[PDB]
Amino acid sequence: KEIMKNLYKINLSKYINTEDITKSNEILAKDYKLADNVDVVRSKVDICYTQCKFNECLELCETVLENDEFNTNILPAYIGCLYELSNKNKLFLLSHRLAETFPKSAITWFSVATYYMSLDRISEAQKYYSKSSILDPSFAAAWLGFAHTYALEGEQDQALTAYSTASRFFPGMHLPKLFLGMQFMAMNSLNLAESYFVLAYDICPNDPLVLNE
Amino acid sequence: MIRRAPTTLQLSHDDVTSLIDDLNEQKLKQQLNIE
Repeated sequence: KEIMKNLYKINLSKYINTEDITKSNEILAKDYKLADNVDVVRSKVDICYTQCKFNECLELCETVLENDEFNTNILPAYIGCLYELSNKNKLFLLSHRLAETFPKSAITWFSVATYYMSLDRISEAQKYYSKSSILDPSFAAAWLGFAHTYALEGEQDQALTAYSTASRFFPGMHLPKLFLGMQFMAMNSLNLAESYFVLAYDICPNDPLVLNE
Repeated sequence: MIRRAPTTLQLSHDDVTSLIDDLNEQKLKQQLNIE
């Protein structure tokens, strides 16, 4: 139990009680030579992702991906960090390899849509996010990307229902509500945006997007 | 996850027209004073 408790404690959510997660990470690193473990790396990548440390995300995830390039737990954070750094060649290579590796997974089609978004081709991302969303109902990234494709396309009425639908399927995740509030900003409807921004900020006290909005 | 591109404020036409007008009366102020 001395090691099992820490291993279980690793996998909970990172937004709250973050410091204990780090302390447990170093606890695992000492006396158990489990620093090379993949799941410790996943925990650190998600930790860096929470504070938007995208460069540290890329370096560590490139170190872990060289050993294994198709760990579906690892990949979503890597795709997000690639899209944040806005580099298209690495995303293109990874997405095209994953497309020919796992054709029936939603992650690869989500990656193709992200590549098109890095290329600003909203029309193809529409279909290639719809496919990923259909393939996996529990893939919140697909709903947020889908509503983003509506928003960047030019029309927002359908994106409104898309962000609302994303919020309803996944209660307790602030980010779809935050994106929906930004769409309310885009439509100049601030009354609902006040409450929505407050609810999102209830669990995200320190992040650039919430404070900027 | 796909982070949204943050919204960016835009320099409207109305406020810049207001400022350019204010500058026109600003220069018009001392031209009669000089005379």
